[PDB]
Amino acid sequence: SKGPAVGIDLGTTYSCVGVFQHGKVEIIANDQGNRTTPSYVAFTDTERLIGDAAKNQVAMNPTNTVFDAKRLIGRRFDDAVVQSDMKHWPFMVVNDAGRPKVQVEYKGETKSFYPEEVSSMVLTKMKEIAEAYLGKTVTNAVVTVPAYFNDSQRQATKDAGTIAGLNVLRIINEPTAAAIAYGLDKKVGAERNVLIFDLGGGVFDVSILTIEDGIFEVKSTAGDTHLGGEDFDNRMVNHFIAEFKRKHKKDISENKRAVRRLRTACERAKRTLSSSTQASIEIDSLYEGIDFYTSITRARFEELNADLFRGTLDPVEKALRDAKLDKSQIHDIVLVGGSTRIPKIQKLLQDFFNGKELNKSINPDEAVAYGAAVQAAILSGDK
Ligand SMILES: Nc1ncnc2c1ncn2[C@@H]1O[C@H](COP(=O)(O)OP(=O)(O)O)[C@@H](O)[C@H]1O
Ligand SMILES: [Mg+2]
Repeated sequence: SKGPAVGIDLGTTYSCVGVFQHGKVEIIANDQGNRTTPSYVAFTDTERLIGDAAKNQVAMNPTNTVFDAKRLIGRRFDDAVVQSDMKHWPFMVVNDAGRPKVQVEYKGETKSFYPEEVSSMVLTKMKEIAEAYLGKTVTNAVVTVPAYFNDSQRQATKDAGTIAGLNVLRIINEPTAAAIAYGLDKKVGAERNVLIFDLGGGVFDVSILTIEDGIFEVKSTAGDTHLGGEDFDNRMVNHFIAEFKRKHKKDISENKRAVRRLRTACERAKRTLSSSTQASIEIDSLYEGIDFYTSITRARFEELNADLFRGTLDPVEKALRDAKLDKSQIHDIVLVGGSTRIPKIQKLLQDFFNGKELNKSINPDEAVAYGAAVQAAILSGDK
């Protein structure tokens, strides 16, 4: 009937949904007013919390708050990747006939879900948010996936959509969606090379696309599976723990809720630092009855992650090399991921590309969703 098709960025740490309507794309904000919602699902005695409500209680419910499902989806339990990651997740992953599965306690009873089931919960929240905005039912959808996702991971993502009551029109690659967002898919009678630099919450991807006469071709990809904004937050944490230890003589490492409450403050300050040069850290009763009041400068923040930010260029060089291109041969540089909002990273990348201008007018964390929405409208036949 009507039901606008939506574009959904099913992210590792955050997801985003947008619709194309009347020539323009609108990225839908949630009930809390955020344009992206955490890819978190929590289980308690009384309820199943999803998104912001879920993430905002993780310090209390470590064992029953699920995240990083995108790292599990489509894989086997005996998968080396699963085995490694598994070691640092506060929730349990079990082996159900070769398939990895998350084990959580809900309403007193022990329950387990397949990665696909967790993702469908997040997708339900996105569809929900979309519907709340559109004031109409949403069925059709285009969901995005990393270019390196194999048939299994891709099917598992389609499955997650089906479970959530979404008719997935197509599963397109994330880098391809970011290009479409900026319109780099328009035919110009020439072959164009685009570099997608994607730095999100916990994954770093770099892909070189070649678009000719309308068709995309992934030339090369590179990055680091365990490099993201969360790593930057941690450096700040260690910094403040040592600060507190020095100024109060009490190490707070031991207290897991104090540490996580600090981390939450650091993530927020980090965001403020992308627009301001100083940020306040106000934490009442951080350890025992000690309030932790301090501040940090962008200069110090950059100091804390120097090597990290700098190392970002290594995967870029490799990408160029594998694609068999020189810096000069790349036509467009698109910034994707919430972490690309950091000034220093934008500087460092530009300097590397000898001054070339960065594509970044569309919020990097909303770019993929933006492109998916455009593509959804096309597939639905309304654009
Ligand atoms: N203003 C900002 N400065 C730095 N990092 C930011 C900013 N806004 C968002 N982020 C970070 O971006 C990450 C979210 O990236 P996003 O693409 O939304 O997630 P993902 O792709 O991992 O699902 C988090 O680390 C968040 O702190
Ligand atoms: Mg992202």
